[PDB]
Amino acid sequence: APQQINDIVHRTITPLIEQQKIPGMAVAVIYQGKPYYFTWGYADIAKKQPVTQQTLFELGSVSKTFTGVLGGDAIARGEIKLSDPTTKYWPELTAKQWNGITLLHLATYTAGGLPLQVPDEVKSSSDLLRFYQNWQPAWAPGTQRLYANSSIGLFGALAVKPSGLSFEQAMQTRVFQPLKLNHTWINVPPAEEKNYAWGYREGKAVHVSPGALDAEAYGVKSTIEDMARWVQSNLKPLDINEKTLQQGIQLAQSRYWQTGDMYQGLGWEMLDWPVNPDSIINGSDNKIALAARPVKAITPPTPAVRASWVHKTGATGGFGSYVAFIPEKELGIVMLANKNYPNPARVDAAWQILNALQ
Ligand SMILES: Cn1cnnc1Sc1ccccc1NS(=O)(=O)c1cccc(Cl)c1O
Repeated sequence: APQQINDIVHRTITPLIEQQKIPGMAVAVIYQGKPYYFTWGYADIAKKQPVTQQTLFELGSVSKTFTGVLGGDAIARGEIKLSDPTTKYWPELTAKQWNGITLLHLATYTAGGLPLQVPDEVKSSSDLLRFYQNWQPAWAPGTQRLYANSSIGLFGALAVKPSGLSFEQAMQTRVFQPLKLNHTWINVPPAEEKNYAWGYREGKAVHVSPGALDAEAYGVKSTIEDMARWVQSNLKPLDINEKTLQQGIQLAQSRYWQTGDMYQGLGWEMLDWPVNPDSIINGSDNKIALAARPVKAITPPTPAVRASWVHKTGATGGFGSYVAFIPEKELGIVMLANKNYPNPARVDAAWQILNALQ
């Protein structure tokens, strides 16, 4: 690790860990295409297990970038189209409010007010059908963005239906395996449980619990090394040998909607680089990121812009993650922590690091 990288990373992350009381953290910087790794603290405070480059963290909503790319791969395979009605893949969805709601709307949170969470009362699949049938939009499709697991989660589930594969099976065979993400899991296998960090919420060790559409919206667990490889793959999609996957990655970074200075991709969110750091820092506060905001359609979508800050924040009850990269600079960062700490602290740290290296 070049001393410049070592210095900027430690000078930024050390105070962050102290200020936020983060039990364990892993960081990867991608600089001129090569990864550099940093670890601090504890994956398991009780058993005194350190964070290592093999520790698994819950990605929370960074999982949506995998769902977005898997959907993009399905488009590239010709199995689905973003301009297809939701009811083409779920014929049982007969309620008339679904007329005009497309897979694009589901993938980009623009269906008209689908809620942030699937109600915990929904367990069975007939519960899920009932929930979506009875849901009443607040807005017409394609007019307002409201960040929602019930939106992109349904997209992920529907996008794999023509393949006949389960969501987890599709993700493993079409995304994880081709990219050699061999320590990235929807369900952590017994063989890897020793590497699975505990999350910490108010001092209690916690793991994410099962829920409806959890795999599609917030269910991936990964190591810092696999996540660095995920960033490298999205920084340089053309190096990828599987044709539909290379195409799907590009599709997930296309710009479909604009609100303020942010653009909505499939999972990924993008801003023009150079960014105003106060825009992404304040913009990452959940108060703005989770608010209902009017969108302007980008007709047709802009293909992946190299001069972009591309990023996604993620959280679970016990974890906080952040990924960001700049394709034009060959530059990227991954931050994984086993405490959910405020988003603006994440983006501030990441911008301080990448700004110093560009
Ligand atoms: C649903 N559920 C049940 N058990 N665990 C979960 S996930 C979870 C739990 C607690 C906080 C955040 C999440 N993740 S989230 O809903 O996707 C999300 C919302 C808003 C912002 C982000 Cl950055 C984000 O990740």
